[PDB]
Amino acid sequence: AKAIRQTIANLEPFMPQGMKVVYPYDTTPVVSASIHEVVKTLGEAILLVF
Amino acid sequence: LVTEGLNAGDKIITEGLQFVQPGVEVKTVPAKNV
Repeated sequence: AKAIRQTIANLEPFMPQGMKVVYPYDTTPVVSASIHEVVKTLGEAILLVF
Repeated sequence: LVTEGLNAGDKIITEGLQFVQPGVEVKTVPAKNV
């Protein structure tokens, strides 16, 4: 998904005037927050059992 | 021969058409080709 963002951000100095590229639907932050909360609760669990 | 969208006294880019797009400040020089 970062590579798709990088491809569009490397292509954007060549589009015609008046054309934006928008990202309406994107299940990247769902996966990112859903694994980040697991990493946070792993750290909280080991520190808390300590 | 043009009819609309281009009146008298205008300027037209005719050489050096690779680092240009509509919406950027570009300097001027008279054209090399006739």
